[PDB]
Amino acid sequence: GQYLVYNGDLVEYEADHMAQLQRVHGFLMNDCLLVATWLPQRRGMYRYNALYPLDRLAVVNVKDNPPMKDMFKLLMFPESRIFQAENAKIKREWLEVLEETKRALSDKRRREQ
Amino acid sequence: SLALHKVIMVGSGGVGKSALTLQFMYDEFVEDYEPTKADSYRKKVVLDGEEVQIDILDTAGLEDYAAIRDNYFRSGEGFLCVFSITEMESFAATADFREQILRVKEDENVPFLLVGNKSDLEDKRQVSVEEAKNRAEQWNVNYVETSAKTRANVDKVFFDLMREIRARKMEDS
Ligand SMILES: Nc1nc2c(ncn2[C@@H]2O[C@H](COP(=O)(O)OP(=O)(O)NP(=O)(O)O)[C@@H](O)[C@H]2O)c(=O)[nH]1
Ligand SMILES: [Mg+2]
Repeated sequence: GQYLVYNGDLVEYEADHMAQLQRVHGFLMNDCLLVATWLPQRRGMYRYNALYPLDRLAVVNVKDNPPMKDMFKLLMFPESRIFQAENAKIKREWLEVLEETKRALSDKRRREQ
Repeated sequence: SLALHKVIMVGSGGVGKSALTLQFMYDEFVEDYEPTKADSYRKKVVLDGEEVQIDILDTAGLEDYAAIRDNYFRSGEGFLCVFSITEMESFAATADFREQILRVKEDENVPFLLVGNKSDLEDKRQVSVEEAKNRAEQWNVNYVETSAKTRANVDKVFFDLMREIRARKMEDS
């Protein structure tokens, strides 16, 4: 059944101009990805929480290129978001689990139907 | 700031979407097949005097979920509809891709270029220049044969796609 597959910290960046945004925490479950963002404001630390169904989520491997390193991108209308992993190992792990639990999600539905 | 032209590689499996991309990005080409999930490349280039950045999204020609495919498409501004001249089925496959692109982008004049790759394998051709040229004319887009192996027209397709994207931006703003 349902369970926490993987989770960790990441740094978000704006995709078009690659500007650094803020820290976020990602929680991968068997059929969706939860991204928790904590945006500090004058008098009201605002928080942004998004859930991304894996059967709708486009995961892209962003190839390294100076102003960019160890990053991957998430695509889901109307958003495009880029996240940087602490190192190459972490990035590799995220891509592997995102790919594997998506695969598992698909064949799980094939047997069902 | 530098303009950013988002290009999306579209086409059946094996037509050479990656080869074209890598040839353009790093002047390299390997003969061995390597299935693609989804890769994003960016490069600083000079387009008619101006320094700009081109962003290419290279994905699998085979994607399970239509919702995921649409998220790939919706993020682009121009498309390279690639098919291999040595495989007619991949040529037929172009009509659907175009329909999906139009639906998703909701625009008949979306920057789009029809590309017949693997021109260096003339001997194995299966799609005739005329067949392709005709389809392009009826879609009101240009057609161009390339070879990611010998680089024939590799720069041309990306730069011309950039010019159409730059045009739509010129008017739609
Ligand atoms: N002779 C020749 N071979 C090519 C050319 N372009 C690609 N190939 C070869 O055709 C095969 C498929 O190329 P590839 O770039 O992986 O195709 P793709 O469209 O990205 N496939 P996928 O969608 O599965 O990722 C590779 O073995 C590659 O070397 C070309 O112009 N000429
Ligand atoms: Mg590929």
